Formats: sequence, structure tokens, C-alpha cells
Amino acid sequence: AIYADNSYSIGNTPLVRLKHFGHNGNVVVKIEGRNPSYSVKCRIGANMVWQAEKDGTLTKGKEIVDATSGNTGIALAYVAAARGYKITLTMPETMSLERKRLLCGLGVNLVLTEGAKGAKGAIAKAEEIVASDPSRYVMLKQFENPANPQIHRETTGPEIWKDTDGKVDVVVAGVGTGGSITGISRAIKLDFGKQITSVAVEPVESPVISQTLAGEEVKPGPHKIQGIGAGFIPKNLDLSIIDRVETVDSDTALATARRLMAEEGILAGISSGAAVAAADRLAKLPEFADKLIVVILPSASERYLSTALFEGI
Amino acid sequence: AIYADNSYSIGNTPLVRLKHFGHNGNVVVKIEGRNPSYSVKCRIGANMVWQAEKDGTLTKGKEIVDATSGNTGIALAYVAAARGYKITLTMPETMSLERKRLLCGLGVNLVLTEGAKGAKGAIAKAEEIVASDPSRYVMLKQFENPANPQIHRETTGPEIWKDTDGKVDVVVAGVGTGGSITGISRAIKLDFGKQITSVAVEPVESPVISQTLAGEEVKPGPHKIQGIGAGFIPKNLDLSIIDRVETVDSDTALATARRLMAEEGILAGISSGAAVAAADRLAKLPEFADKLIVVILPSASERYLSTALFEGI
Repeated sequence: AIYADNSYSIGNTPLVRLKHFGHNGNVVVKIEGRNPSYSVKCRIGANMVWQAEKDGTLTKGKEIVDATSGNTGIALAYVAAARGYKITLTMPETMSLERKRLLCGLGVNLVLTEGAKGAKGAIAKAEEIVASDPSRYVMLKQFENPANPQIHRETTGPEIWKDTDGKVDVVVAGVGTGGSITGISRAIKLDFGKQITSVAVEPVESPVISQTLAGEEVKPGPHKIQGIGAGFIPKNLDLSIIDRVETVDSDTALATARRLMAEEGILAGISSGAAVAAADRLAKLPEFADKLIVVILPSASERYLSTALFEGI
Repeated sequence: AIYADNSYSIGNTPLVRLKHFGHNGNVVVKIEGRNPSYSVKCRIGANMVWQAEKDGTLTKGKEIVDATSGNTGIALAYVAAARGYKITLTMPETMSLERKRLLCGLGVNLVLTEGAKGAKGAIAKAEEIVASDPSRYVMLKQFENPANPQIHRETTGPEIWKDTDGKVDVVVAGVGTGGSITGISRAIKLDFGKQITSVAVEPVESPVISQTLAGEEVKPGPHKIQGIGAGFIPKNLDLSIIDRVETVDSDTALATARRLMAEEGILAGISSGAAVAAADRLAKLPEFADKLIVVILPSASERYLSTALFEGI
């Protein structure tokens, strides 16, 4: 059909079988880089705006404010442009020129907060701007907004079900906001009624889901797997549908994304490498020999050209 | 379904209606950035390899050689990786570090030719490598290989026909190799039998198609619209199916791509801006008031972050 604006074109991303991972083709990847602003977040940028519209919280003239410069910021930016909203994104003055340019290109009002304050300083500023005129500004809050996992339950999940003809046995997804694994798992286990294994992936450097579930002291840590490992349990992560948590280290995630490019011809991002590394480990366990493992690849390689993904390559 | 490798996932790109161009929504764009290596060329990288396989010109152990660092080089790179071929790309030593990294990431053997020799020096070197052992090397030749327009006749064209329910009246496409407009036009005019208007787009700086058709001295010139305006009439441009040629200047192409980003939320590349600028001009002629104009957008914005598209933004 013909989409009325770019937000409506979200999803319908392809599944590609891996040849150099898994065992006898039991690992299949879902390419979320193929989306209107080239990541999985395009789905939630679209649906958080749509739902806010339906709820009356977003109206003509009101402006979006958020504190992200990552995939969600880019997603909200294209949606704001497509649907005629002003958007302000806050972020530390220390952000890359290339990302500022991308966001400025999409028409975003950039508010650069103090470098020394990092992400926290940006979050504060966004909240202070919203507090300045709550009748004018709306913060959509990707970590707790249920419209996030809801779009995955309505789109990403049913796409996996349909493209595998219901044969999917395992879903492997890195957890950032938790929306993907939550929505996908709700779709497949509840709407389609299949008792699959839902695998959350997190960095070994910041294994807060593993620590939580084990009743251990929660100890986040720095890592390089962009998009996952936020260092807390997000509200949009439904722990009740998680069957297994796999941890992956930053180096192996990076190495795996590079293997995806050079061995599979798949331009995967960093967290995509992490997710495939976790899935490859499961795929080589005899218990998963006859099981179809579907892996979310959240983003595309070119978004990481100034990162360690290509540094030294 | 589940694609056996990434090359099979080509195409099925969405159509999005423009709100700030055209008149009463008569301009619709086809997003070719949504492809396995993120450009229209993914289709021809796939099909030139497939056809060479079918023809017996490409076999296990033979290696691809070409002289491109652009979208076609990236396309051939992902296909070579996906299907297990070694690939050598030649290009001037003066190429960006970011593009070298991308290609190295995809597993390409880079051969850097002398800076002073430009594209010609790279073409020579590729030809010299092929000449060195013609039993080992294959050059697929995007400007003359009929597998290029053929994939557009089999995929891009029928996608436009189906997504518009046969209502497409005009196709607007920048000409690089000519494959897109040629294949699309053959599909719609010959296979589906509709007498549409096929519009080739070229830079006003290098208007060789316009000059040729007018019987004027052919005078190429430099421009910034990457991907089009090769400065000659390619063999894969079928002049017999071109109804109209529109010229667009580099500044307006750039400005238009920026308008696509900020006003439509569409992350278009430079040549996408050129194609929409040409289509917008036609769309505002009363003769095209009631006509559905479909525009090819060959690539995505992030591939141009170090270009004039974002410089000064």
C-alpha cells in the first residue's frame, strides 16, 4: 500500500537464516535495521506518539521533549517530523558531531547540557523543560511507557510468528528498555499460545537481570554494547515472561557483529553481535538442536562507523 | 518467510506519500534505503551474482573484482559475503577512511590505486587484475550487465504496480547506470501494459541525456549528486522508454534531501533529493494534477554524514 506518513511504514522486517552460526541452520535473524529511521526503535517512536495522540496527551501544538541521542531519539525525531511536531532532545555537549548533525538534519531542537553531568544532566534538563510548561511539553518515557512493548506485541511478535509459520521455538533479544522481548513474548506465548523459550541478553559487565533473578547485589558496570545494559530493571521488562538470561562480553559482541558483516553479509550493529553470540551458544547445546532460534538484530552497521566496531578493522 | 541468505531478502520497499511536496498528495516515494546493504543497488548486486552463477561465469572459487566504492561496491560486498565469494574492490587511495572501513568490515580485499588517477586508475587496475587470470576473476560490469535492469523489471517495477494497485501514472528516477528507470519502465509499460510517463533525472551540471536527445554536443561536468550523472549514456539506459528528462542542480538536490528529513521524517540520500525536486516540479504542473507520481529514493541519509548533505546543517 501507500503509507500516509513514514511512521506507518514501520516493521515487516525480514528473517535471514545464518550459515556460519548455530547448528544446521537453527539460528535465524530478524533485521530491525530495515525500518524508517533504521532501528528497532522506529516501532516504539511511532507507537508512543500514536498512543499519546489517542490518549489526548499529545495534541496539535504540543512539543515532544526527551533526553536521548540514541536510536530512540532518532526514532522520535523522524516521527515528530513526519507528523508535524516540534521536538527537543537534550544530551551532553560532549555528543559526537555526526549524531548532532543527524538529529539537526531531522529538524530536532538540540539542547546541550553540561558535559560533566552525562546522561543524568540531560535527563534533568528535559524534566526541567517539561516542568516549565507541562501544558506545552510531553515526555514519552521509553523505559516505562507501555506503548513500547505494546507495539512489539502487535507487530514484531506476529511478524515472527507468521514468517516462521509458528515454528519459532526460542526468541533471543538484548534488553534495553525490555520492550522487544516483553512484547514479542506476550504475542507468541499469550496470543498465539506457544510455550517458547524467551532469552534476555545483557552484558556480562552489567548483568543486573541475572543478579536480580539470583537475589544477588545489583552491580551495574560500563560496557560497549550500545543499546542494552542500562544498569537497572526497566518497567517495560516483564520478568515473568523471561525464561533464561544470557550474558555476553563487549569484545565478543563486537567480534560477532564483525563476523556477521564479513561472513554473512549482514550489516549488524553492536548489540546485534551480542544477541547472535548468545544465540550461537544456545544453538550449540543439544537441547536446542532441533529448535528454531529467532534473534532480534536491533540496528545497522553504518550507525557505528566511529565506534570500536570499525576501529582497527 | 526465511531467506536462505541476505541476498534473497532484497526489495519489497515501502511507498510513502509526501505531505510537503506535490499537490494534494500526488507524490509518493519508494524507500530503497530499506534493503540488505541499504540502497537500491542491493537488488543488482544480488541479481548480477545470481545470473553469473546461472550462466556459469561465476563458480565456486572464482573471485569478484570491481572498481566501485559506492553503493554498488557495498552491494557486491554483502552479496559476496552472503554467498561465500572473495571480492576485490579497487579504488583511489584518496577514498574516505569510513568507506574503507565499511568495505573492510564486509570482508572486501581493498586495492588502493594511485590518487592522481582517480576512478580511471581504479578501473584500469581492476581490468589488469582480471586480465592477470581471467579463469579466476569476474567483473560484473553494472553499466552494461542486463541482469541490472532485469532485477528492476522483476522486482522494483512489480512492487510499484502492486503497491499502487496499478494507479501509478509517472515514474521519476535519477539515472546512474539507468537500470532502475529501464527495468521499472519495462515492467509497467510492457508487462502490465500501462502507458505511464517515465522521467529520467540528471544533474543540470552534467545533462548528457538531455544533450544527446537534443542532438547537442555532449558536455559532462562535475556535480555533487552522488549516484547519478555518470557523464555518459550507459548501456543499461534504454532511451526508447524515456518520455521526459528533468535536470536538477546540486544545491537544490541537497536542500531537498534536507527538507525530506526535517519536513517528512524521511532519511533520504542526496540523489533522493534530486529525484523529489524533479518530481515536485512535475507535480505542480496542471497536466499532472490528477496523476500519481512515484519517485525512487535510492539511498539513506547516514551514508552521507561526511558530505555536503550535513555540512553546515
